[PDB]
Amino acid sequence: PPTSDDIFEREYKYGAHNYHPLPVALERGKGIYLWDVEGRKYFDFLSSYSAVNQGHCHPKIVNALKSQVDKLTLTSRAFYNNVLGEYEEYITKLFNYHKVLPMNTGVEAGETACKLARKWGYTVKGIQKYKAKIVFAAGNFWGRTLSAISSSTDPTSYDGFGPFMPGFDIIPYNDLPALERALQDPNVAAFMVEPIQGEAGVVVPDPGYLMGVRELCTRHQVLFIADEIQTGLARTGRWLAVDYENVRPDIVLLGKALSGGLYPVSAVLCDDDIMLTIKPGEHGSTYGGNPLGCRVAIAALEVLEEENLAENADKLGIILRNELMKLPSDVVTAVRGKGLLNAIVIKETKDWDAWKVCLRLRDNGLLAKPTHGDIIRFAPPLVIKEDELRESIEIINKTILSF
Amino acid sequence: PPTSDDIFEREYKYGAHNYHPLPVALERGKGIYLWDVEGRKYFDFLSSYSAVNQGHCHPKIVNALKSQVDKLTLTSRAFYNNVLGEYEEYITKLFNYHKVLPMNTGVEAGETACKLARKWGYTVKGIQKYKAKIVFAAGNFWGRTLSAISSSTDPTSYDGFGPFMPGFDIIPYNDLPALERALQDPNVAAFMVEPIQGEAGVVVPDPGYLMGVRELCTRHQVLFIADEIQTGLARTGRWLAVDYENVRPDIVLLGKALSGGLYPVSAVLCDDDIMLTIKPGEHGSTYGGNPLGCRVAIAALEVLEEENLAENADKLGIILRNELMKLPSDVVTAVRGKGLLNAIVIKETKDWDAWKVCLRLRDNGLLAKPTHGDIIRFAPPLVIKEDELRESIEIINKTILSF
Ligand SMILES: Cc1[nH+]cc(COP(=O)(O)O)c(C[NH2+][C@H]2C[C@@H](C(=O)[O-])C[C@H]2C=O)c1[O-]
Ligand SMILES: Cc1[nH+]cc(COP(=O)(O)O)c(C[NH2+][C@H]2C[C@@H](C(=O)[O-])C[C@H]2C=O)c1[O-]
Repeated sequence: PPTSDDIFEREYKYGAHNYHPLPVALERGKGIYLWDVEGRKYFDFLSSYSAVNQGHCHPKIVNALKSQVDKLTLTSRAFYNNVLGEYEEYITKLFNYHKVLPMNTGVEAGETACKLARKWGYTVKGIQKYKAKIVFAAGNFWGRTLSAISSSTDPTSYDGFGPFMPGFDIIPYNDLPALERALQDPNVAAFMVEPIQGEAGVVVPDPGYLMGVRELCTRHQVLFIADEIQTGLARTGRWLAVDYENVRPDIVLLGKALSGGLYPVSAVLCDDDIMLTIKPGEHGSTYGGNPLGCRVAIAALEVLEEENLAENADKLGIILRNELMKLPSDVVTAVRGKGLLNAIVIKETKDWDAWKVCLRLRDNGLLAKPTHGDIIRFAPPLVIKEDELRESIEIINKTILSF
Repeated sequence: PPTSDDIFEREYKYGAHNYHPLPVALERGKGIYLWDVEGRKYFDFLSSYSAVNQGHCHPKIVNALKSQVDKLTLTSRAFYNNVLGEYEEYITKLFNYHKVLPMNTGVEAGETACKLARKWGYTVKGIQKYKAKIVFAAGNFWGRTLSAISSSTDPTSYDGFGPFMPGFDIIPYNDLPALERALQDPNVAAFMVEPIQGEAGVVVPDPGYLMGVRELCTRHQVLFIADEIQTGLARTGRWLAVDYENVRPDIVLLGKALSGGLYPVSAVLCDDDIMLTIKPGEHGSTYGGNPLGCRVAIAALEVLEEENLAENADKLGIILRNELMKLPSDVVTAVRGKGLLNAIVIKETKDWDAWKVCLRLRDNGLLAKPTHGDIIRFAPPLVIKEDELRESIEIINKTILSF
């Protein structure tokens, strides 16, 4: 029966050192709760960066996976499977776009959007071959490929990682005058932006930012790519975070909770005039659109809809933020978020930091992760109930006030 | 009860047109066989580009997936799960490298290898920041990211897809004098190469090519990255295709059959002096190393070992190629491959092509895919038996000789 310490040391030996995780070794998860190898129980306040919006191992999603794995799991796209088309019709009708392109990981959805933007740039907009530019916001995080780190302003992402992808320009987040300036160049094909920046520390832009982005993109014939990989699927209290301002992006990226954490599924949504710039043989993925992922994804979306999780995230979010704001201003300097995507900023000294807070939260039965040594994310599954939420808030209060 | 035609038309409407698949709509798979929605039974001679080496829905691998999905599926790498370390110890000991870095898709494993090569280049070799070059072989295929298409010589991969990643140089495959010439530049960090090129049409290099590559890489202080995503895990009749020449690459990429097609799992293997150039916070993936994928991967490897599939692939491969060589030289111009990774080249006219052959193979109960209009791949699951193989060969003979 391996201990928590055994688990840590074994990984140190045989695995890459590309992470420094919070020292907790989990073996079971159900709904809002996680259990470690010692049998200790925890509130999950990370939800695997929104991948388990439905709670850990939601029985509807598990039943879909169990049913389909006995039938067929992977043919490759060399042939048709019977599930993919059913999934495609369902998701396209739900989000109201003509088409979906299926992939596996969030970064793959991002790479696909970049490819679409360029191909649309050259074939429709009329940009001269390989002059196409994509604009990004500072603080952006969309993954770990050579392309994705090329748009990052985080030195931990890019430093040491070889020459960078050309054609990627960076402007400040939440800055309409900067976007307006950037879009004067007719060689800009697109702007990719997160409606709230997750990894940057739940950076919520000013009211009107999303409608301003939509207006500028349309005016200058530029694609608006919304990365809703973390913000989508009910986490902020709507189907999409862009719904708060009734904004329709050209391209929508989804991932994470698209499978309830059971399978790496991601999706790129857009209309025919953009989607069909990519011809047969010009893009894909071995596992993209496989029948098992598709069955899981259908069930995952059905859960979000059936259980009205968006409404729940909105209602409980307000409660969470209001209670967090009662913590002393000397210790917690800001509270931010929408729905159940939230964070606090702590008054870090050399004595005390976000890591130390998260260690004590763990000791008191709640799992959260810091994102810069002063930021702590609070993001439980959307299936959490009010009494469960208030019990969690009591843990958070006990912990913060115990210093 | 949707028909095959319904399935095709539904995808045409709601899905991207990034594929033109063989018109067959599958709903069930078990071992070597696939069933379409009409109930027709087929030999799978593609094996999802080697992802289902173990056969479709292998019960040992399915049982691992079913057992673990009830426990825990995804925590993210913000915390530890109990499975990952067990998987890491197992795979590292099996292939005899210090460490593994887990990812999901084949292209992600490739991106990771490129990142390692660059970081090792700058930090160990002493290359000036962002002068690091990676060399690739013409005909290479490692995925569909902006980086991956940047090394491709296939216009269908790269054309229309925006400016390219700098620092990627291309030489002819199976060409030691060319490698020797390329490696004169001290800014080369690595050479990435497939031991047999899969997507290029099962291009088998000359005997001694792999040992020559190893010798040149060592001499010029350059990393040898072997992409065994398709060739690895028993498909060619050894654990790794590089085993045929007793060659130890610096970095080994694995994917596909690493999960038996049940889950997108991929792996990057290397020793500490390379692996540890990447520090905590500098690389990762949401789903990489999740407990469900790990349980599946352990079971998938155990199958390959337990059932001696490598030995089986070697024995049956010889039989397959010898029988294929009996087809008239006027109609089939070449037979090539190792183990159960094989292909034929047909004497394409304007009357007749690889697509037409694969349509008739399907009609006669065997599923294969063409790769250039003159090349047809023959790659059944490694669990196939001799009598099953000979029955398949009879289908292939009937089809070819029916024109
Ligand atoms: C908005 C958005 N867009 C694309 C992606 C790429 O998604 P993916 O990882 O599936 O490629 C992500 C993933 N965010 C992660 C990755 C992670 C790790 O441990 O690697 C830390 C974490 C916190 O933000 C994302 O938030
Ligand atoms: C040696 C090697 N190295 C890396 C990868 C990337 O793997 P991945 O797709 O998981 O990113 C592959 C995948 N080969 C595929 C992809 C495919 C599709 O339909 O996309 C057609 C097919 C035929 O070769 C590979 O053979």
